[PDB]
Amino acid sequence: ATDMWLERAADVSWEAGAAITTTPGVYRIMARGILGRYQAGVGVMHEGVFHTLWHTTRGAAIMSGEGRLTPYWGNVKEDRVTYGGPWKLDQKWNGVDDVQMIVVEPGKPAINVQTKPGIFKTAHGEIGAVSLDYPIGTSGSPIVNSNGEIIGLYGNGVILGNGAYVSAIVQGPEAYNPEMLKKRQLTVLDLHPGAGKTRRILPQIIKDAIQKRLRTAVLAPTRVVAAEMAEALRGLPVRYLTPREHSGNEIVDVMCHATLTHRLMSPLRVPNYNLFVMDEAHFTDPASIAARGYIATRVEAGEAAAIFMTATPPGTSDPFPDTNSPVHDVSSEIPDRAWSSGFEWITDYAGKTVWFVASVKMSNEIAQCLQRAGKRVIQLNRKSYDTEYPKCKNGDWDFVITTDISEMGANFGASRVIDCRKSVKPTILDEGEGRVILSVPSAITSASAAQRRGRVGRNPSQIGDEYHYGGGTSEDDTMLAHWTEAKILLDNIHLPNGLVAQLYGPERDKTYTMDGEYRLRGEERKTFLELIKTADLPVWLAYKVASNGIQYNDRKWCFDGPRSNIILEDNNEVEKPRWLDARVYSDHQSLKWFKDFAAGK
Repeated sequence: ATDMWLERAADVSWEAGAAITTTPGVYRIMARGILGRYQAGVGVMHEGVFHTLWHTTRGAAIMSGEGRLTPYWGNVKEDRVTYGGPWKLDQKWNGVDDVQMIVVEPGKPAINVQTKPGIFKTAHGEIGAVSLDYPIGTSGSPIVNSNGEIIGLYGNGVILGNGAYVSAIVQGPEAYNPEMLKKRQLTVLDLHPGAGKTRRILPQIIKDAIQKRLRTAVLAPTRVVAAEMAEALRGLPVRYLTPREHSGNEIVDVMCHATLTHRLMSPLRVPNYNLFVMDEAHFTDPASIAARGYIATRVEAGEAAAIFMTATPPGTSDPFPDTNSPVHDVSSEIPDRAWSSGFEWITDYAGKTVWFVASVKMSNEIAQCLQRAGKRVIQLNRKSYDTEYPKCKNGDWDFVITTDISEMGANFGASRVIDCRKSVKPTILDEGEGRVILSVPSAITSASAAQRRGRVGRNPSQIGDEYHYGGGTSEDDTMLAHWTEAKILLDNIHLPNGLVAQLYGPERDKTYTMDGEYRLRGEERKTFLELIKTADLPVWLAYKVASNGIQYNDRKWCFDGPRSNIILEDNNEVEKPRWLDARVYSDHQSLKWFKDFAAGK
C-alpha cells in the first residue's frame, strides 16, 4: 500500500544483562516507496494507544492487524504523535540511574541496550541525553525503567562539536536579575541553600544596589543570620544596625525582621529605603508578617523595590518541594514523649539526627530519654538558640532536638530529620474580652513542614538523606495569635501621603478586620510601645492594656480582674488579671518576670 503498517518486534520489559536477543508492546513502523519496503520508525502500544514520533509517519495512516488508524493527536515542534487516543506515557527518568532502550533497528532483531544518559541544557528545564548511535529507522524505540516503565522514546539528536551523536529522550529553575531592583518590582526568589544561597547571590545583590546608588534594607530573621551576613558581606560599605562602627557614608543597613518593625512604629522618621531584601521571608513572627506588609505597600506605591528570599513563599501548600539532592521520605511513628522499649531505628542510627518537637516540654522528655541511651544531645528552643546553636558547628553531638525556631536559617551537618509534624502555638479566643492559650500539639502548615524537611538534601555531594514524618499537615492556622498581633503592629506604623499599610497579598485572607482598627492615640500608643519594649509583654496582651487607657505605671489591672481569671502555679495561688495570656504564666521563668512586673518595675 501507500500508507504504513505494523510488525511486532518485542515486549515492554526490563531485561537482565548488557545485550539480549491492539496487543501491548513494541512495533516496527514499515513503509513502501518506489525503491522498496523499509522501516520508517519504531513505536510502542500502551493502554490502547500507539505512541511514536511525528517524524516517523509525517501524519500518515497506519494499518494495524485489523482496521486502519489515523493520527489522533500530534505536535511537530515536539515531534510526537499518537494513534488510537491521547498520549498516555508520563513516567520520567531520574538522574544517576541506568536505563534500557529496546533497540528495534531496521533488519536486526530486537535487542535491549543499557546505558547511562547525560544532560542537555535546553530552553525549558534540562533534557535527557542517550549517547547511542543508530540508523534513523530506529527512531521511536522506547527507553524503559528498572521497573519496566517507559521513560521516553529514542529520538533525533544534535549535530554536535566536531564529532558526536547523542540522541534526546523524547517525553513530556530560577535566576537573580538586576531588573528586579526597579522600584515597582516585587520578586520571590528561591536561593538554593549551601554554597550558592548567601555566598554569591546576596553579595551580588548588594554590589548592584551600591552601584545603582540605592539605600538598601537587608533583613535577617535572627541575630545569628545577621552575623552570617556580617561574614559574607565583608569589604563592602554596610551598617550593622542590630548590635567597629560606621563612617556615615554607607547606604546599606543590616538588621533583624523585628528591628525595622520597632523603628517603623517609633515616633522618629523612617529612612526611605529604595530596596528591600528579606532572608527567610516565610517567618511567621508578627514583626516579620508586618514587615512584609509595609514593604508590599511601598513597592505598590512605587517608592521601593522588594526581593523576598525563601524556599517556601507565603501561600505554599507543597510539603515536599524539589530538593537539591535525592531524599527518602519515610512515613513513620514518632514518639511524643519518653519511651522504655521499641523504636530501635531511632537509637541505632549511626549518623547525626535533627528531631523536631512540639514544645520545650516535649524536647525535655525526648532528650532525657535519648541521653539515657548514651547519646550526645543539644536542645534548641527560642530561648537558648543564640547560646546553644553555635555548638552544633563543632560536631560534638548525635541528636539535635528543636522547636519551630529551626525553620529559619539553620545549618546542620546531619543526614536524617525526624519530624513529629506538630507544634505548640499561641491561639486567640475572641469571645467576650479575649484569651490567648498555648494549643495542644497540632498539625503544622505544609510550608513549615517543608522547612523542617529542608534541613537535609542540601549538599549536592551527599545524596539519599532521610526524612521521617508522622501525621499530616493543616492550613487552618487563622485561629493563631501571630496574625492579629501583626495587624496590630501594622496599624500602628505610619505612612506619609495619608496612607495606611496592608498585609502582603497572599497573607491577607488570614485576617479580616477594619483596616487601621488597632491604631492608637498619642498617650495609649506610647504606652503600648513601652509594654513590648521595656516590660516584654506579648503584643496581644500589651494592646489590651493600652487600648482601655491604662497608663504604664498603673498595675491595678493585674489584681482587679474577673474571679475566674486568677493565676495558678503548682495548683496553688500566686501573689488576678483582667485578661489572660498563657505565654506569661505557662512556664516558671516567664511567670517569674510577670510577677516582678506586677509587684514593681
